[PDB]
Amino acid sequence: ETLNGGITDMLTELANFEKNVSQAIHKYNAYRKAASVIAKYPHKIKSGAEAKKLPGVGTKIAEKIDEFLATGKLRKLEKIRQDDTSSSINFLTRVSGIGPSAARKFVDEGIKTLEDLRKNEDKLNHHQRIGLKYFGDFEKRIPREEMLQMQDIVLNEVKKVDSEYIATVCGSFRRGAESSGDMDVLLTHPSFTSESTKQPKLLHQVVEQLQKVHFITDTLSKGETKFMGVCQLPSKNDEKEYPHRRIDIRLIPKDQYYCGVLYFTGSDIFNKNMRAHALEKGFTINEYTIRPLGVTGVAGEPLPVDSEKDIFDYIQWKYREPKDRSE
DNA sequence: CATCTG
DNA sequence: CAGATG
Ligand code: NA
Ligand code: NA
Repeated sequence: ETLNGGITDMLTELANFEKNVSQAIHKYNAYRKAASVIAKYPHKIKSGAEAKKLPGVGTKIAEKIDEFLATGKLRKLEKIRQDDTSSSINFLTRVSGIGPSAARKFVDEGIKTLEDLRKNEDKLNHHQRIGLKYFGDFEKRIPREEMLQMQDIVLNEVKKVDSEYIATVCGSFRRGAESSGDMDVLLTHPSFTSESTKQPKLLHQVVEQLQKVHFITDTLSKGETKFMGVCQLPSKNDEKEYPHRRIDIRLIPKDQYYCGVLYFTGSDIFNKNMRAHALEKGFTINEYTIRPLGVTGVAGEPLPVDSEKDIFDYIQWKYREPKDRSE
């Protein structure tokens, strides 16, 4: 956690690069189990050889570890942090809509900057465009004080469209968090479930209302169950307009809301322990359901859940306020 | 995993 | 349809 930190960090720089710049998914994955294990390792790694002793740790990595321990640096790491091509890819990738793949294409075409991008707006797709247009707003965190106003609007409009909708704002926002990166709404309706064959309108109507009143400004991607967009809190009395914020809305069959809701609220850590505990308690849990574990190895059958309560209950646990869902 | 692009 | 992005 701090004993093999530099090592784990270097390995991470390395892994990322294989994957983003080179195409090296193997190598890339290589660096990763490595950091994973050295990370778990209980002592202070004093040499390559020592590491090498670990699984995932081979000779090449061992080698690297040596030089890093030998000197506060690594040449290769040093070489890469300079390299403009590598840098460009890390940068372009920052735009919503640009993954490594595209980052490579553009670079090879000479687009390496924001400006490059603007000049070449023709080569970018809709998502990518939006991403470019709101590069700044997109990188800005979302303070809870805004978050509450957003939630305030969303929930109100949903209610108006149908009294039966149930919306929830998951994420860190839900666990306390002073700021967040984006708005995540989980949505369901009684008239939508596991069996029930579809109901796209269910999601389209809300999206539409949100646009009606102007809260939603652009569409990144709109499916029949998942909407990805951009929204904005109406600028008050002109002098201070708000940043453009990322937002997602997803329809869920009512028969698996809370597991979803549970799940999305996190944290990853909370999940895990919760998950692991479930298991002890003779249970299974994933994003959509909780199932009674048979003994034959495994088994299933969705347990019936009416709230996040039913869940804990199941695994016989202490109902946790979202704030304390931390770890 | 769901959506988009080409 | 494969392949990309989130
Ligand atoms: Na990106
Ligand atoms: Na292939």
